[PDB]
Amino acid sequence: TSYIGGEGHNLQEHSVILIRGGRVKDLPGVRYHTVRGALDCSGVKDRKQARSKYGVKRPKA
Amino acid sequence: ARYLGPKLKLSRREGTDLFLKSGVRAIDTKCKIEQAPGQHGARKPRLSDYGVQLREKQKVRRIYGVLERQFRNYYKEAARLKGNTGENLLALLEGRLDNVVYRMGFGATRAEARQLVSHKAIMVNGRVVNIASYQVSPNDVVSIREKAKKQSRVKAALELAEQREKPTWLEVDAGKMEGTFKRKPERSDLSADINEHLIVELYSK
Amino acid sequence: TDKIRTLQGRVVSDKMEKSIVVAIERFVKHPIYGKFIKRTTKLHVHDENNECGIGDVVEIRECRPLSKTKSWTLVRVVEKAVL
Amino acid sequence: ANIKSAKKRAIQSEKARKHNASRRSMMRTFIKKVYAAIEAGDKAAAQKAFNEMQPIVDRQAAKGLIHKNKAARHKANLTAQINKLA
Amino acid sequence: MVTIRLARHGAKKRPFYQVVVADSRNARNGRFIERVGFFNPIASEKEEGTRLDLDRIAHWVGQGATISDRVAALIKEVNKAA
Amino acid sequence: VKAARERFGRIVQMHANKREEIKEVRAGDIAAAIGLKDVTTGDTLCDPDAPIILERMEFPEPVISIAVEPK
RNA sequence: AAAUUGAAGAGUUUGAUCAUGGCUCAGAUUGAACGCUGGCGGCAGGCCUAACACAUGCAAGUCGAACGGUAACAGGAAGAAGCUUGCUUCUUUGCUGACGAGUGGCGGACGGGUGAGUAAUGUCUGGGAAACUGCCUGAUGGAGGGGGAUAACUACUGGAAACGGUAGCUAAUACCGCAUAACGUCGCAAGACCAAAGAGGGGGACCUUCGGGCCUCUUGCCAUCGGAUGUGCCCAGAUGGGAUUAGCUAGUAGGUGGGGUAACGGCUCACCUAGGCGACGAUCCCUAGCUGGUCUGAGAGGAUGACCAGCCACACUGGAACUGAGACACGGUCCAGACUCCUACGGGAGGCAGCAGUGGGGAAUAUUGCACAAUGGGCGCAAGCCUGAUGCAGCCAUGCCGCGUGUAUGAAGAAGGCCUUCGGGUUGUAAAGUACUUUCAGCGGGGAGGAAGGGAGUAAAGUUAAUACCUUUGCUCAUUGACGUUACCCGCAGAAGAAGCACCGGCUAACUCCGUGCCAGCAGCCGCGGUAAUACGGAGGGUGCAAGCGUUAAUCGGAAUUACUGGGCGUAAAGCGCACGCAGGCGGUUUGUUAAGUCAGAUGUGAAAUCCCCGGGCUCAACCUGGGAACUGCAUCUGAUACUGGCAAG
Repeated sequence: TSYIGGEGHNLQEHSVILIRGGRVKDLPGVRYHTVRGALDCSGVKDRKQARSKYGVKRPKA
Repeated sequence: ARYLGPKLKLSRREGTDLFLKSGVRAIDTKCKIEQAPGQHGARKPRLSDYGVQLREKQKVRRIYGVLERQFRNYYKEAARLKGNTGENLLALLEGRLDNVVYRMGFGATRAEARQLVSHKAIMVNGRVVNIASYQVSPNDVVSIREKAKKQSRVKAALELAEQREKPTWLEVDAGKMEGTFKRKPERSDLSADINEHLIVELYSK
Repeated sequence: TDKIRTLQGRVVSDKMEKSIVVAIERFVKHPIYGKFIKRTTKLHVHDENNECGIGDVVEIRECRPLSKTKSWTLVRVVEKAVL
Repeated sequence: ANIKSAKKRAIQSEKARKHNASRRSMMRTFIKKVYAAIEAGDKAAAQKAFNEMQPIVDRQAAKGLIHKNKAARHKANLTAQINKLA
Repeated sequence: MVTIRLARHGAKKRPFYQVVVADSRNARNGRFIERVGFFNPIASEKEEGTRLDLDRIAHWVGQGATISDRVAALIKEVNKAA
Repeated sequence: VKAARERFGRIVQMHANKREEIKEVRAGDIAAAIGLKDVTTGDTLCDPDAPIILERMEFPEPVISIAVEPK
């Protein structure tokens, strides 16, 4: 079971993600997170300082 | 790297003095030097004991301007070598040529020095040197590239060095653009308001 | 003398001849803890004649393989279990 | 993809096998004649067999077909045995 | 059986050669029997780019060793018999 | 067209759908490169100060759709 | 001459406390992956997963100074033809360079890769005797003379092929017999016994079909016997986990004699005979290449074992042997096996756990590169050829380090941003303006080291059959770069061509406004969010670190929380329910003695480098490197006899 960080919804009712270890303890069973900026399940839309975790490319200029 | 963008500002966090931006009008004048920086500089500090230490390892890191990956190494050296660590570390740090040309007064701020070493205007033992950090051995010739005996950065810093500088452990000559680096520090030969025993305390666990 | 394999040992069995069974008690300190402690190394030695019995003390020396495990030959009996 | 250049080595070694095998046999039928000559029990016919063996083995030794200390072992063990069955 | 031949050590176009009595049928910085000298083909603005033990060489040759094509040329380089 | 640094790993010419060997490709030839896995049809590959994109781009769109699921 | 001050703590249980105790945290490390970003150079590393199949090319040859020989090519060349007027062209000639194939010689058993097996029937450490060993090297001794075969070639004849086959011929340094036959070989000795080859370079005289005997040197070859180096073997000690694995073992344990290996050995065997192993953990099952060493740590300890280096096991999967000095063969054979390929449809082929690369696996890992030049391996008389070892370059911020990203001046404190008790602070000398300068990058010129060597030449130490040949000291002259237009150096523009990432409640350095109102959303822990949120989302400001930064994974520590160094047991987890007692642990007190532990000493050993230390060099450093010292151990001898153990008497 993986938790999915960030807002801008989950994606991928039936496709491929990369997962990573890690708890968020208040749920039951979570041992994993998905890396939103990796493979699919798109980097979390918007945001401007918390970017590296949950990928957001340098916001353009 | 080369750590730039807002230079007396970094010093005002360090929250006493520092040997920066020393050409002209800076030393409380057109810069505020005390208070503290930013929007929450008017009120007094929270601090922390981890703070006082880390901020003084930073201070001394900033008065010589090196990076942590170098400083981690100078700590390694002070431990690695047979002499007392905190004192020896100041020594080990000082033996760097880029501060030496500065100690010669061939610049009057280190960055002036560091540029003319790196942009290849200095020669040590008559041999072309641009390694800025370079180990100057105790008893070495310092000499400056012929072409460089004339930059506004050279001439002005020579008069800045004039009746300012001539220490115990180097001796210097202005017309000849020359210096004799005498030795490295023991305890006595270098300081400022700096903490040495607090950093060894910090680096040791 | 000067480099030969010659040892002393306790005899713990004689039951088939020409074999003989010699048990060696060795001290070593246990390598982490200290305590000099025992392990008993047990060795095949050529008998030739039933000169040895059980509880005896013998001397054994290297003499190159004669049968499997069995490369030592018997020298002298110090003490014979006084049977 | 093919065999590098092993071919000529490959063929020779069979010719050589057959060649060895023949003289190895030549001696073998003789080694067997010696023990069957030990069983026939006679010193005279069996030492005559040993005397027949002493030229036969040694050239096998020299030319590398039994070589080493191999000759020697065959030579000796059987030679004495004839004497233990005088 | 062995050789006296050079072994290579150090780095990309500043190699140091280190001079070695070694087994014939093993790597040129495989296994070895005695280390018998040092050679630097970088002599540049330095001395001590050749140091070698004559006594060992002589030991090795009277028992039976070939000295290599470059090692015979280190002999040519040591120049103490001219 | 991407603006990326390339190597043409080796080049092969096609006879049937079997592979004939040449070792370079000059003007007015057709061929295949071996590997070189990133590129998509309509990409232009050019000299070190490249013609950047050639005109080409234009082909038709897909008339009828079906949904797929694997078994 | 180097050991030498690496032996931090914090938050969490309660109203609050001291304790007890688990969890989490700040450190260092990586063969790493990923997100966000990203300038240069150096150096170093790059499939850990499927040892999973592999397309394509390449990773092992070489001697014509062995031999029969003469398709090839090439040259010289006899004669012709065309005639050009002596040149172009033909035929034929091994004449000569030269050599495809073949016979035959030596190297494919070395180099390289891989870690599946295997708990050492190989390994690590020392100690062993029963042993073999091509070159190489030391010494002696010999090499006399002859026979036949057979490749090729050449005819024939099969096969769409792969690969043949039927027939006849010819050599050797291939084969074979013969001579002779030890300091050898077997053995009481008597006695028996086996060997080899020339070939080449040259010739200063002779013989002579100057074919060639021969003369002269080089060199090759054979017997013995040591050398050296390698390899076979052995014994003891160390080595992962389980006893919710406790009885295993008869070729097993031992002997006797025959057999056999290069050698001792149930190694094998027939007789025997009755053992051997095991709680000091056999056996069984699980897991596992080892070791130097790496990491971590004060140390002790713990972790760890293609990064390099020794060792060892493996070779499509499985068996067996050949050949040879060497193997049971990494590009051999044979068979079986699973899988694949040609097709001819009859029958045959093949092994990327070599190098590069494909597909498949997976989070994840490279170039179908340059070159024999240097180094070193191979063959060679040597020139020479051969080298996906080996050097480099290619490709990845994967690590480690160096170095850059202008520098100084510069407000009376500018727009913009932000808060604002609206006073004003801040962002900030930051910015603009100013003066100076240009590493690297970009661009033009010059350019170290790696180059040592070999060839051919006179002479000459010198065999000296004179001044040949050979041979070598030097001397002689031309002459060796894969990288590569490399470092390095000079010059020319310009403030220009170039900085990110994360963090700011406490732990933990650093802080506020505004966006939401149990949500949206953060969490390594503690927790926060339910109307003014220092957590959440963004703006300002701030801190940390930087060509990176963060994060999740992984080891150790922190952890004294599996404690030997260094814990505990009334109640917190914790003493057997009680006792006897076997094995084992432990031993009052004395004399003597022995000399196992014990300790000192000496000598051999602990590969290289690594670690550590003192030097040195690449503009430093990363790095690379000379010697020191460590190399915490074993070995045997001598020694010290208090202590303990042995042993005899109290």
